[PDB]
Amino acid sequence: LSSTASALGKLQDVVNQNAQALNTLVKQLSSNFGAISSVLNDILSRLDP
Amino acid sequence: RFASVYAWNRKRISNCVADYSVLYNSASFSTFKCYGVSPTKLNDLCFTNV
Repeated sequence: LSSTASALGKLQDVVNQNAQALNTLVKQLSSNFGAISSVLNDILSRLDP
Repeated sequence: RFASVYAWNRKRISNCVADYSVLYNSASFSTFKCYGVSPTKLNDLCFTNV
């Protein structure tokens, strides 16, 4: 166990998959999705409601 | 007196406070066109480049 973290690697991989899903949501907020600006506030400040 | 449409003149304005509320209130212009930004918004909004 001390020499290799591979045995606990599968448990770490499950934690990494959960972290990756949260990271993907953060990346999505950056994506414009066809909007002029990705940030909702930037669109609200420059445009009428 | 101003330059032609082909020779359009662009002037940079910086280091000044800009308010569009007075221009909108007068409404001297027959038509107002706003696309990327809008008039009511210009008053509250702060613009780095004019």
